[PDB]
Amino acid sequence: MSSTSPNLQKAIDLASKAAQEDKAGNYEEALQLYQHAVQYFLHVVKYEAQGDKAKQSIRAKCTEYLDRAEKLKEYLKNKEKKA
Amino acid sequence: DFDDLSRRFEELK
Repeated sequence: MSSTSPNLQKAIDLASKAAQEDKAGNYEEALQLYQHAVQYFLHVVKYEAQGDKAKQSIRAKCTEYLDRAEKLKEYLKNKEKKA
Repeated sequence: DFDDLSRRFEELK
C-alpha cells in the first residue's frame, strides 16, 4: 500500500472538519472548510501524480463537497436576507 | 478534465 501526499492529507482533514462542522450546524464555518478542501483536492488532482482510480475518487469527493458548499452558500444568503 | 469543477470552485468565491 502507498503514500498520501501532504496536500492531499490537508484536503481530507479539512473535509473531515467541514463534515463535522456541517452536522453541528455551524454552516458558515462548514462552508469555508468545504471550499478549502475543494481547493486542495483540485490542486492535488491536477498537479500531483496519481492513478486513474485515485483521480476518479478525488473527482467524486470534489463534486460532493462543492454541491454541499454551494447549498450552504445559498442558505447563508437567505439567512442574511432576513436582516 | 476538471474544468467544470474548477469553474464551480472559482465562482464559489
